[PDB]
Amino acid sequence: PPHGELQYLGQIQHILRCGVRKDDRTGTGTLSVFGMRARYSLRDEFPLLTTKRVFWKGVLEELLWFIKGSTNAKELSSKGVKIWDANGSRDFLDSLGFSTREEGDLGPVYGFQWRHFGAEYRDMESDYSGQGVDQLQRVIDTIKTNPDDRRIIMCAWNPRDLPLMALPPCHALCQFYVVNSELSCQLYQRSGDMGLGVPFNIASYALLTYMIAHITGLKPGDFIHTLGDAHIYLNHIEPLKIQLQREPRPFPKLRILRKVEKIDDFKAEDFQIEGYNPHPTIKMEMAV
Amino acid sequence: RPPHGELQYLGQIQHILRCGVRKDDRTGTGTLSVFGMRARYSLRDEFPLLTTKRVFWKGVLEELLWFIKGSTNAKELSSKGVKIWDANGSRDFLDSLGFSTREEGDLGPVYGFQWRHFGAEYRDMESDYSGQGVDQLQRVIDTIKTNPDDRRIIMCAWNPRDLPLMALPPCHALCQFYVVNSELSCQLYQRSGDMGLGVPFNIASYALLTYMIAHITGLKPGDFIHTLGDAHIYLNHIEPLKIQLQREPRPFPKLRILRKVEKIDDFKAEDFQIEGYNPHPTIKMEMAV
Ligand SMILES: Nc1nc2c(c(=O)[nH]1)N(C=O)[C@@H](CNc1ccc(C(=O)N[C@@H](CCC(=O)O)C(=O)O)cc1)CN2
Ligand SMILES: Nc1nc2c(c(=O)[nH]1)N(C=O)[C@@H](CNc1ccc(C(=O)N[C@@H](CCC(=O)O)C(=O)O)cc1)CN2
Ligand SMILES: [Cl-]
Ligand SMILES: [Cl-]
Ligand SMILES: [Cl-]
Repeated sequence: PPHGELQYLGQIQHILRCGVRKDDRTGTGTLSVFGMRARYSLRDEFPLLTTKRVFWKGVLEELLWFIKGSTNAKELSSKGVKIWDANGSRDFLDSLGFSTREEGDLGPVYGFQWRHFGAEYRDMESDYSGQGVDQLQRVIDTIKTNPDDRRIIMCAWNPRDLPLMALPPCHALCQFYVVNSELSCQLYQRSGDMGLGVPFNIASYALLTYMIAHITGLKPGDFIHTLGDAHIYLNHIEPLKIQLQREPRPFPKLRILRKVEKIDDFKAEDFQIEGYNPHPTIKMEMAV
Repeated sequence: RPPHGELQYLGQIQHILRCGVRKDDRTGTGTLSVFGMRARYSLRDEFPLLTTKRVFWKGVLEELLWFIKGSTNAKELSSKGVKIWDANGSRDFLDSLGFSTREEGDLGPVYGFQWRHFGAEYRDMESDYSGQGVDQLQRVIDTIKTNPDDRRIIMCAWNPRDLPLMALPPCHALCQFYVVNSELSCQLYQRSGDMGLGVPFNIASYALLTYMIAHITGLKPGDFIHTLGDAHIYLNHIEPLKIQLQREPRPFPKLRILRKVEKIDDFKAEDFQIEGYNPHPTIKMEMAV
């Protein structure tokens, strides 16, 4: 087979050549296309992109915090991972009109929705225990008890909650599906920062599928990535033109280091990325 | 060449017949299934109503107008001559899900409810929901009118809080609009596709919805992109589909809107005309209740 990384590089090239120029909320400007699809195998490989060093600590800390149910950027920041920080700052918060919120309180984003869909948000500090729908645990429970079920969904798109989010979910909705003894996942990504977010988001969902496969006794299958609004910010064009000239090296493997029973017990130290040989880091700026 | 138009649907069928996995399902029918497919249907001077069989267009049109009104009552649809929801609202079905105290035809907070009242507290199918919840459809329209650059133009029917009250959770789960070159496109995330019966309706339906929104926003329809999660043929569809896969698609019909409409709720059935529709004969297929 060809390297799966070529799909992503394919997507980049496609946007650079035929994407429309639009204005955007962030002021940066973008090139954008609508409606793309890639399929990354998870069978004895893991799609951490190799044409640039991806911040793997970032992906892994990020997801654990999602699982944790946290909406507090500083709880992520404590770990070495400054990715959510700008969306959670005094400045940004004030520019959305959220003058009462504390520094780092992103609103009812991913963690809250994955774990407590439907609950009344208050602040990142509240104890939301027992409240809302625990979509994640229900996914796991469905995979174990009725793997043939056609409703195995986790949705972060909460239209009621939209007005309180520092930012509405880019990765809006996933579906898992079991065939033979393999667990697959399809992500519907309504909005894809192709330069910065998407490398993270791909690894993020591949890693989630690995975790759920581990605790359900399934083997991981495919991660299918459906994009809606896929954009390159203009300050990413030159950076990605550098990236486009690199040859993918073989994807690494993800190793899980102990039998873990419940999604909540996973710790950063339970994972090891083996045989990851990326090209150098390419600094790209985050559009705020 | 890679397939285009109806050929995508036909090839989707062939792939499930030759490739899908045999599973038992909630209906007891059995299915063949496959996970994660995609098709792109042009809406430019063509309307994707399948020609390899006669699709019940009035069904499609009457089902979408019912969605838009925000009805959750099978009988309001049934009374228009369109029976496709009756089985999912019958006494027996409702009871089998434990809804004994609920009136026949009360589907719960399904599609129409979520589009125009997302997050409101569902009472019964009879309640006035005038001005409660999030009106997603109206929000779609207005953001298209005023900020086409917005990468958050989304109508989502998937409501985890409301699932336990639904006759059936949404098969067409979420949709997103996109605007380029004064053209309106729409991607649909269909978590569950009944490939022989519902999927022909769904395509026609999203394409319909896109024509109406294009029409009220001063845009021209572009593309309908169809993303399938779980895609499945019911076993007792297999022989009927074998007739269908024998036939050559004919060119798609055109859809004409008959008058200048300003508001979404203003559309009536009389406003649409399908022109040059030329299907091979209806192929009947039993529904999986
Ligand atoms: N513009 C934008 N904002 C967003 C997202 C996004 O994808 N794009 N997100 C949705 O995903 C969240 C943030 N995700 C992010 C993922 C990676 C990086 C980033 O700066 N990547 C660098 C830095 C790595 C490091 O910190 O050492 C890199 O990989 O080069 C930033 C945000 C919320 N806000
Ligand atoms: N099994 C099943 N249940 C479902 C759906 C579905 O697609 N399949 N739906 C999600 O979409 C909803 C109803 N949609 C339907 C659309 C068409 C037909 C059907 O029987 N089609 C016949 C109609 C013929 C006629 O009425 O004249 C046909 O097209 O031959 C049934 C349900 C609710 N539950
Ligand atoms: Cl609650
Ligand atoms: Cl480096
Ligand atoms: Cl012919």
